[PDB]
Amino acid sequence: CPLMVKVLDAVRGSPAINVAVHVFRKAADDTWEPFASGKTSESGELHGLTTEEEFVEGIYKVEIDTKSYWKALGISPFHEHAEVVFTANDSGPRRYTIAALLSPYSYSTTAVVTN
Amino acid sequence: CPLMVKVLDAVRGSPAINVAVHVFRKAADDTWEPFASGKTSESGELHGLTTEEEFVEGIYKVEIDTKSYWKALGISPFHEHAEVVFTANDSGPRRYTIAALLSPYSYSTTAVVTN
Amino acid sequence: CPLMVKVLDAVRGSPAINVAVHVFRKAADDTWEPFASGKTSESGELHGLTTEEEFVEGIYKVEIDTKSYWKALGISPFHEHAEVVFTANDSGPRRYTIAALLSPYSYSTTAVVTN
Amino acid sequence: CPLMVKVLDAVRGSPAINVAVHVFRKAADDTWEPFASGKTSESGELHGLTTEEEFVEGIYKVEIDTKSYWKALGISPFHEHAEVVFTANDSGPRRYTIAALLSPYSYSTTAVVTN
Ligand SMILES: Oc1cccc(-c2nnc(S)o2)c1
Ligand SMILES: Oc1cccc(-c2nnc(S)o2)c1
Repeated sequence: CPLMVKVLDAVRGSPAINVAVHVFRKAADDTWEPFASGKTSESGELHGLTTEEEFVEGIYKVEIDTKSYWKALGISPFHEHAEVVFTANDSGPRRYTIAALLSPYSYSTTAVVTN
Repeated sequence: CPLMVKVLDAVRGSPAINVAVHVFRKAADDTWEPFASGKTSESGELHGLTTEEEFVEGIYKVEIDTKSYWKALGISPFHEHAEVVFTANDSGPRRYTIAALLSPYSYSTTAVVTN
Repeated sequence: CPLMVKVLDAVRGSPAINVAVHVFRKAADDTWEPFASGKTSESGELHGLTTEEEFVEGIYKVEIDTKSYWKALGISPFHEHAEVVFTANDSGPRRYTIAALLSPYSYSTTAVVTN
Repeated sequence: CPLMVKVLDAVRGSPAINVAVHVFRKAADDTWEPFASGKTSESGELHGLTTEEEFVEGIYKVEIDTKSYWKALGISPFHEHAEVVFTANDSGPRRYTIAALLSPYSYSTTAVVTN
């Protein structure tokens, strides 16, 4: 599992469950092509997006569908989605966890890059 | 001044000065088109992006060019940029401040929305 | 105005108004003694806490009364308060803004420190 | 394990390793008495602070020694420590994870309360 996404809810103090997440890779013509996707588990985690073989160096966009999450809880949100855009590069045996902490009008995102 | 962006540096505890910021508005054809751009001042603020006339209802994306910012300080950061996507003026005209707090592997963003 | 506190509400996307804030300074005997207090304004800011004369070198604690804030909005939050502890003016006099962004189970705090 | 602490470093994008953490419980005379302590692991986690039997309802303070962490990396920090103060209350079968995301001039803390 070289790329994992973890989302927390800062209003309810809990994992953010069932948040849709879409990942794109930037293509040579500069458009974003679908790469992988899923919904966060009861733990607020999404595992199994990709494999070491298919996660080559390149520029990726991870879109976390925050707006639908807040709307399924009855809470008016600000953002359409949270977006995390980064270049993945080999520089040894790396695992990438993209963490996001959500509030209706605010989010933070951090990358934890290990091994 | 219906749209303002403010950026702070979480490493230095200071405003993030001279940060490039590009705003796009989603077009009829589902495309991001250029809306406005500028650079943060010595206070870390960017004023004068638009006017209440121009700033109609729409889906906007504010792209904050964080990787260029960190690179110019000798830091190789995780993200290419911070992107903030939101529907604006859909409940009538409002005033929007988009704040971002930056660290090399992390950022947060909040919107303060007032009448 | 060498010490200012600013508080935003991450649920509403607005300044956090009427938030009580108590500042203490560590005494000779290792005790926290009262230094200054106030409430945030309609802008979410608290000005006029101290003067450059009074605001000497020292270890300060800024206690932001977040639980009272959330309770008055009908939210039962996690934290009793947000506490921000720091050494001040130890490199000579500076200007300190202590910002906090609040959610019911989460907060962030940053200091912006200028000459 | 009803109380767990997890700390991330937002400048290096990694767990914050070997951060000292002290937990206090508020006593009837209103002073903080030592309750539990440890240092975060290679995963940035601290497990085994307490047991269900000894973690009764009450007010607790978790102090994360951020200043020493930044000083062992060569980075001038703002805060003396990060403090998380909260009331623990039974309301079913609860586990408390206190998460903190550190930058030199800024931190966030969230509580994830599960089961
Ligand atoms: O900790 C934060 C998070 C978001 C915005 C701010 C902030 N904005 N202006 C000031 S001053 O501080 C501080
Ligand atoms: O206080 C925060 C803010 C953003 C992310 C987190 C976090 N906690 N665990 C992970 S993984 O990420 C904690």
